[PDB]
Amino acid sequence: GGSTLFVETSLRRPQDKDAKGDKDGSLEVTGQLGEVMKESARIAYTFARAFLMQHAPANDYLVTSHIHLHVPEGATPKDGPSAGCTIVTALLSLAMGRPVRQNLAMTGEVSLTGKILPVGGIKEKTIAAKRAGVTCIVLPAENKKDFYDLAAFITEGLEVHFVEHYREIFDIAFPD
Amino acid sequence: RDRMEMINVSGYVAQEKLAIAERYLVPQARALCGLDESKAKLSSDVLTLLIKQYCRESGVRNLQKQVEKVLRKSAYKIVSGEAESVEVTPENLQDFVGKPVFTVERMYDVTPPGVVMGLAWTAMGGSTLFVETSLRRPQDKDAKGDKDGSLEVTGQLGEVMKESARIAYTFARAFLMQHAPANDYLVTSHIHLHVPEGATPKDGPSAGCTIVTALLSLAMGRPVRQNLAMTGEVSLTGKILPVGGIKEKTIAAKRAGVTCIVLPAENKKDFYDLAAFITEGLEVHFVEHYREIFDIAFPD
Amino acid sequence: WLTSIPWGKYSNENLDLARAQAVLEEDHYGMEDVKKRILEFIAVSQLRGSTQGKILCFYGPPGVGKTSIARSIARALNREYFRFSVGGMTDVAEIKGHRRTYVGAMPGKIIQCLKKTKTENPLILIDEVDKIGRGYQGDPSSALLELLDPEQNANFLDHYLDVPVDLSKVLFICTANVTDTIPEPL
Amino acid sequence: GVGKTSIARSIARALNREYFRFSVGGMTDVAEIKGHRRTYVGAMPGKIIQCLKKTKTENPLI
Amino acid sequence: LIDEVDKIGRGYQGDPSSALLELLDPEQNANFLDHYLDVPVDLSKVLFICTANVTDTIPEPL
Ligand SMILES: Nc1ncnc2c1ncn2[C@@H]1O[C@H](COP(=O)(O)OP(=O)(O)O)[C@@H](O)[C@H]1O
Ligand SMILES: Nc1ncnc2c1ncn2[C@@H]1O[C@H](COP(=O)(O)OP(=O)(O)O)[C@@H](O)[C@H]1O
Repeated sequence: GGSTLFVETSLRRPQDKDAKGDKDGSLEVTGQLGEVMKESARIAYTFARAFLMQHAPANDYLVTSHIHLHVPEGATPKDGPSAGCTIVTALLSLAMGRPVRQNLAMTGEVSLTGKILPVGGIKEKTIAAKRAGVTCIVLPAENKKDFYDLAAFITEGLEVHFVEHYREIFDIAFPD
Repeated sequence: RDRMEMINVSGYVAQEKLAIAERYLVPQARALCGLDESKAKLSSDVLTLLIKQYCRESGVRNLQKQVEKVLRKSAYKIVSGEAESVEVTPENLQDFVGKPVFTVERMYDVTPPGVVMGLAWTAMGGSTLFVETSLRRPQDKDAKGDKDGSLEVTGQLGEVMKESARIAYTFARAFLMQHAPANDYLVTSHIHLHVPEGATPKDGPSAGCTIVTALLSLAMGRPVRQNLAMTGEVSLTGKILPVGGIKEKTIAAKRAGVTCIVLPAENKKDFYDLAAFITEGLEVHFVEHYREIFDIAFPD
Repeated sequence: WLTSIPWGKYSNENLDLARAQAVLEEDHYGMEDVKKRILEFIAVSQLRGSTQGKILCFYGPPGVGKTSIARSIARALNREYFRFSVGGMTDVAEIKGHRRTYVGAMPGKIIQCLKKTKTENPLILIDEVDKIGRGYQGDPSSALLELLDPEQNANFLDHYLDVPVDLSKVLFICTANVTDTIPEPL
Repeated sequence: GVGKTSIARSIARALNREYFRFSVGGMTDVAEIKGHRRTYVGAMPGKIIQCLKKTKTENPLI
Repeated sequence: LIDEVDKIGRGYQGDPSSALLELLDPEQNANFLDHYLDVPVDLSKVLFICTANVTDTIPEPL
């Protein structure tokens, strides 16, 4: 069934080893990742750097910084890519050091550009989310119908947020 | 393989599937469930909406399951419900089968810079993959350093795909040098691109044209023309080579809503070999060299 | 073994929609989709005339009562009940029996189920199908498809009892917490 | 799901000969098509033998 | 009393775990039978005890 997993990102190397240094912030990953998961995380980090440059060129944190990330295992391989949005959000939060909005969860696949693809297993995910005591939930617009397929007595307290691009996800997570 | 002659079973047009079902499947299921036309009724529009939203594939089995389920639900509504005879409309289809399953499904309806549609003859029919290119490192690696713009690629790349990507990268570099020498974007830039799976390895090189188009679009930032498709292979000189599975790619394009498409002039007869109703609503563009495509993709 | 097989003998299926709905409601809570589907099958079978049987799976996490709802459906329908475990199995014989030649060779468990139920319209449950290993000497997935194929199953036979049997009325129920490891043809 | 099996069955009926399908997909053990050596406990012949026995004819459709 | 449940091998032509599970199954135990003896036997009233120094290695179905 469903589960909630705290994807974590930690800086495993000083941000400024050498100010003039131009070497990339090589990433590291855990979570017993199948290959497809590795390309998914690759894409997520690419889009993370892209979004940062679009929105924070002055910040080089995510650029020149070797960071590790752990995604807890257990998820079925088909659903493993659904952590792309979560990975992007965690990387951004580490970059700007702004903690995510509390009781806020998400799950989805990013097309390297921020546009979100739908994911399956929404119902059990929502069940666990409620059992996780999370109020605001972010989901793809496409999966919206599947959410509406659910009965009312489940949805109470769920401040759903239906999106198709990450910019909306960024703004919701980072109201500022 | 060489011991027999291989005959292709392309697929079925939405109209073709409509006709087959309303002549072959729907009666078959009705007989299986024991229903009659009087009691059990279906209109063309409801089945067309089912085909467009509840189902999307080159195959028909999913349509078979959908029709079977709705017919069984109608049999329930007659045996138990108050309707002696069922009349089926798109209004009632929501209750019968549920909410629409498939939207347009087109990932991008605007094709921002660096992402381009492309037809691939997958094993299970065709596919419209959005080949995507991206800048993995800022072009200002060094105001004086002219380090090579090493490229990155993902999507479970086989050796032949890797060579296709490399040759396309080199040809795009040369083409930009010739057309816009002042631009070093593709010269000094660490770029990444992705190729979605599905294309059979023999048909994989057909995405070289899409690759070069996406690379140029990323280089100069103008998005490719909307509702435009392309696919082909380059021989390092911009010469466009023929491919196979053209009919399936055309079917997918039609389903994809793309109205403009470019094919090799060599496969021109094959496209002309298809039924007229298949090629309705699309304007083809037969080419042999990449230069034309540029203007086609970049008329302005 | 052969004589014990119920030949043309079918349990008197319960064809009353209201009582079946009440029984299912008082047997379990929720599963409105499952109740709707099973009652739809009941309605079509009533309309269809002769009793029939198709195959479906209850896919979901454990502790959900899939076996419990299977028992509820079996009792409500008036048909017999039986369950079968296939997870991690590697000997197709348990499906296709033995050759009948070796002394004490047993037939497939489906034949045993028919012998126990005494009817050709029982309810059969297959569980943890996703957990099959299909290792050496096995590949029962082919045997599973043979048993399940709506057209071939009518002539299904085991190695022990070479003669075929009809399975157009049996109701096979599969269960698995995941829909990926299960084979695509199945 | 484009009727390849369906067209095969239609051809079988048209020619009046019998229809049979073999699932070679994902098959590597040639024994399945060449049977066993007849010595192993409960050995079986190649699936072609079973197909011919079932069809009862020497000119079916394969 | 079953001793060293955790030490099973579960090897070629072995796999007693299936035999254990069927023996201890609360419903199938009532009609358990073996190869030599072709008769079911009830075991609902029999009491089963098991020993194993560790639990992780114990197979999940057991
Ligand atoms: N909605 C429900 N109503 C009644 N019992 C339930 C319900 N959900 C779960 N159960 C109980 O949970 C138990 C789990 O049965 P089990 O064989 O594990 O099914 P599954 O494999 O689906 O978990 C059942 O005995 C059943 O009584
Ligand atoms: N032109 C057609 N007319 C009627 N049915 C068709 C047609 N094409 C495909 N089908 C459906 O496809 C199914 C069989 O397809 P099949 O031969 O298995 O194709 P494939 O071998 O590609 O899977 C049948 O149930 C049939 O109803």
